[PDB]
Amino acid sequence: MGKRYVATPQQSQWEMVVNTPLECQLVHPIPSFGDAVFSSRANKKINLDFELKMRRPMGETRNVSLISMPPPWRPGEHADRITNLKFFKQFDGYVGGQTAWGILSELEKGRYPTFSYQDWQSRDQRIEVALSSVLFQNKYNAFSDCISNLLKYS
Amino acid sequence: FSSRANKKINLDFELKMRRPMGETRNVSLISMPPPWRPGEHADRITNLKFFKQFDGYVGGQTAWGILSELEKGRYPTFSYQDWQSRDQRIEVALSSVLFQNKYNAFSDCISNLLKYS
Amino acid sequence: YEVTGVATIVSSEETARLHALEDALFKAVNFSGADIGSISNLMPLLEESRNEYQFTNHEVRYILVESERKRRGKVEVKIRVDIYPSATGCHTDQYKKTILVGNIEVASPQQAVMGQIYQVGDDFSRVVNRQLDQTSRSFVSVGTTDYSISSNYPARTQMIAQDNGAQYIIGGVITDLTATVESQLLQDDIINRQFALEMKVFDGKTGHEVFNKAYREVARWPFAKTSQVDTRSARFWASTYGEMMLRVSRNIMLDLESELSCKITLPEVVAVFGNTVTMDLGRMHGVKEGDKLQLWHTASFIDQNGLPRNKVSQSEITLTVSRIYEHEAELTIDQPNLASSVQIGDVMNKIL
Amino acid sequence: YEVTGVATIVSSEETARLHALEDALFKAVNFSGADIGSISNLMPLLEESRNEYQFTNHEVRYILVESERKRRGKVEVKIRVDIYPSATGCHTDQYKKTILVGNIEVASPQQAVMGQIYQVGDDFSRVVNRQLDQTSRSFVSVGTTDYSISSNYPARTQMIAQDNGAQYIIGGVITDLTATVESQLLQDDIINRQFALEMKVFDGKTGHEVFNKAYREVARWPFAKTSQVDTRSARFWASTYGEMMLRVSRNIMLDLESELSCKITLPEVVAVFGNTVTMDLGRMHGVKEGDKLQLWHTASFIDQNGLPRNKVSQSEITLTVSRIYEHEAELTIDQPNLASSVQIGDVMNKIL
Amino acid sequence: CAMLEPIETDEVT
Amino acid sequence: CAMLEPIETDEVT
Amino acid sequence: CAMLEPIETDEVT
Amino acid sequence: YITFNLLESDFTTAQRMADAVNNFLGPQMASAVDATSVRVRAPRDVSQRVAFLSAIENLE
Amino acid sequence: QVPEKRQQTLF
Amino acid sequence: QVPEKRQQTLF
Amino acid sequence: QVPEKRQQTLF
Repeated sequence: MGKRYVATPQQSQWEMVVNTPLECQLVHPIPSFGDAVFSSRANKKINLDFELKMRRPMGETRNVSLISMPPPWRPGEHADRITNLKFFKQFDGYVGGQTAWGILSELEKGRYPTFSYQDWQSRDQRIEVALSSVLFQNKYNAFSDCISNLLKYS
Repeated sequence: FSSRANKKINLDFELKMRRPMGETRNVSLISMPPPWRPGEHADRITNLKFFKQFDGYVGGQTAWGILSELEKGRYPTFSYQDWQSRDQRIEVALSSVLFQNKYNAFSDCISNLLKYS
Repeated sequence: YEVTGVATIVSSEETARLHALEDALFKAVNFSGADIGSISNLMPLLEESRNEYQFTNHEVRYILVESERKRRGKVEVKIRVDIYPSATGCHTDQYKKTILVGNIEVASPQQAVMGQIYQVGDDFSRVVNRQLDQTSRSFVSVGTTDYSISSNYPARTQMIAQDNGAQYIIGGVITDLTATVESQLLQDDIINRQFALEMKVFDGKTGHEVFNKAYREVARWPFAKTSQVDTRSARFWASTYGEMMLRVSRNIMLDLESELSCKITLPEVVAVFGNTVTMDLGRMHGVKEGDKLQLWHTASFIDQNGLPRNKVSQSEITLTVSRIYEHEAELTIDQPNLASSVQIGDVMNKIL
Repeated sequence: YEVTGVATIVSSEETARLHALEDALFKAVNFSGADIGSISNLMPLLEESRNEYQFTNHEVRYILVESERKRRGKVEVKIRVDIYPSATGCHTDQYKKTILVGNIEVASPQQAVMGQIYQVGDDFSRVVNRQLDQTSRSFVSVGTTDYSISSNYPARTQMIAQDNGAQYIIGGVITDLTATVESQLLQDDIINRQFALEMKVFDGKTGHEVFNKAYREVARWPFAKTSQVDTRSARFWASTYGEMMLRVSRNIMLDLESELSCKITLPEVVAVFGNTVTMDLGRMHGVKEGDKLQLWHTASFIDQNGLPRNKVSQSEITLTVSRIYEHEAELTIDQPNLASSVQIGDVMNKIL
Repeated sequence: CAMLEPIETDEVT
Repeated sequence: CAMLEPIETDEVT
Repeated sequence: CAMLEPIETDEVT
Repeated sequence: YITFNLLESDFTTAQRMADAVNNFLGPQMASAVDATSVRVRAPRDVSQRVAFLSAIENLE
Repeated sequence: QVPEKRQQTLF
Repeated sequence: QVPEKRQQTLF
Repeated sequence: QVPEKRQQTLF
């Protein structure tokens, strides 16, 4: 039995941290691990950053697997592999472009975006970090409302 | 366990003893399961050296590994032959009881560390 | 081969000779190592009493009967046959199927009055259980149950199969135990008693009915009209009626081999401990170490009208056997990142 | 070798001759020191009454019967056989297995009315206990118990095995004690009584059913119809029925040898005193000083459906025997730093 | 060849 | 040709 | 060779 | 799945309870099958189902 | 020509 | 050819 | 060849 960092349904919460016409920010605290931050900014072009911020910084650069795992309360559903990222040493994990929008989409479908990788602080053992889709839809609506109200120039 | 503001990831584990280390001894670090976990085996973590008149020191990835083995609910056990005990083998274990909340507080403080020394 | 077939004449010499030939063929196939599933399709082409039989696309090519004798009132047939045991087939690479023998009932207790054979259903389900356990090739018997299995309640069938750990549940109804009297002035009366039976096999994974067949045979009732016969005793099962019922049980086993043997066996996930899962099948079912298995996500729903339905989601997860116990096995997931999607109740199939 | 086989004719000369041949072969194998586990697989190939027998891959190669006599109404067979006692095998390097004889019951008390043999189950379990104790090669009997062992309650089986210190528990049901009457005008009536039995062996470590077999034999009932027979007396066990039941017990022992003997014996940890642990097996079970043993961490769980399961975690701990008592032994852990992970209930296996 | 005729365990009798 | 005459399962008897 | 025929302890009688 | 039986049967109460579960967890999670019963998909593990039902039974 | 037993089937 | 008794098995 | 009586044993 390995390490799996996910917020239980009673622990999951999503918050709109920054709601201004220059930036929108949506934060999901992963208990005992850190935060997952979606940041969009005023620009001429579509942009979204996903940053997995860790309490204990990344020990080594590792290949990370991003999968759309079904939650436990969804039997009979298979997991969709999304992509492979690279998390860098002492830097917050970064996903950008269409993959961050894909993470938001997989959360909108009641699924868990799961990052799996080998943790340096954990004797190089495989660990999972999942984002919970509980209480997500209302904050996703607020985040999209904020995105619609962003200045269209930088 | 001590972490300090620095540009690099650093953690020091010091086994501080009331009666100082009598002689330099090879020490074995194991991840022993607690009694209330039948059917689980012990994992050999590593081999250290505890030096004379110095506190035991573990650093690098092994200190983080000790914290990880405590997070899984296990007991990090240092086994060595004690000079004060007629050169007989003794064990020193770190309990995982009441560790989770303080590990969360420790991780939060490590998060709020200055990135320069 | 050199085989003997023994069968008692009831009303026709042809039927007794055919039964003896079937017995000899069954013994020859069992000794030869050939599959017993294919025998049940050979019998229809054996209705004719020809001295020579020609067959194509079978493990037996030509049948030649050399000796036919009616010693001690029962036909003895000696034949020589050529059996080709195929090393391949859809039945040799599959794990054994666990089967639970359900309740077999007498529909009309009125028919069981003669001899007071009221527990004939239970003592016959015991025989079917032992026949499936110690005579079949692709079946393991997990015992008998006292509950009745019906097609109207797939949920109950699934629950009972889960409780007993059975992939299939087999139950029947005995529909005819009546007898007629044949009278001759020279000799005493002859009582020929009937034994009709309708067997039904249900799939424990989804509650569906996968097998349905009817059997009817007749045999002499050697006992007195007013005599009470115990169905657990050797007096009942060594009589002509007992031999007929044993032959009926053998035919049940051969039909189960003919129908269910080449269905792909689907062991179930019993427990998941991180990256290692447990399988309900073990060493006694044919599991060997190093086997590669493919996981299927199971989702079987009762539709809007209350009828059972099946739906499996294909998975990218492959497992290999790490440790083997007599009744269970441990599997390691080859894709650790997908290990979180494995739940209890998912099925697996061996990769060929 | 020079052996004699004695067996009484019941209904067929072939059966009596076969039983006498089995007795002679058993005595020859016991004297030769060969394993008695392999005998139980030789009998099926002895159905034929050939004067010469040829076998391959066995400790006996050719069997030649030289004398057959029917003195005093029972067949006496004298044979010469060549037995090759193999020094190797999967059964010679294992410690003895402690077995508890469970409750054997009569399913139908109605069948035991003739002779009032109602305690036949208990007095037969006593015979099975003594047969396993003083005739087997790889078994030690820890006594009998009055509790009934079932497959529905693995926890009770584990608790009873722990209480009695038994690795396996053996219990059965006597299913047929009925008799028939054969009448001749020249002589008196002949009463042939049945003895059917279903034996079941459960593993005390996990509650699983590891063995299941059925026995049925027939023998003459020499006593009067209205006479009461005591099942503890020599009048019962010296009669033809008693000889048949003794032969059935011997067949039970030989089947247990055939099935369970080459299972790896797993002594359990009784107590841990720092770096020294205690083993439930001792000098009387074959433990010798200097033996090296490998520790396994035991974790057997009842799954979500109530069915027993097994799971052992492999360990890096090796133990050597330091002091040996008649019934226990002391082991020293070769890895002192890992000694803290040894708990009571962990099993060990001898390193070969 | 020549198939054997050894009997087996009775199913009920 | 020559049709066979093998019997089948009885419908009720 | 020549196997002996010495009897042993009775199991029940 | 697990099923909730309303103490006071009503079509609107059944549908509102279905929406409450779907908003909390996600789409296509709960469905009202009549005026009394609401079916919620649940984990197969008994321990996870108790943990799952603990979060669901406290919904407002 | 004998009928052939059922072939391999999944579910 | 006689069937061979069960071979060595663990658990 | 006669079997030999039990040898010396401690405990």
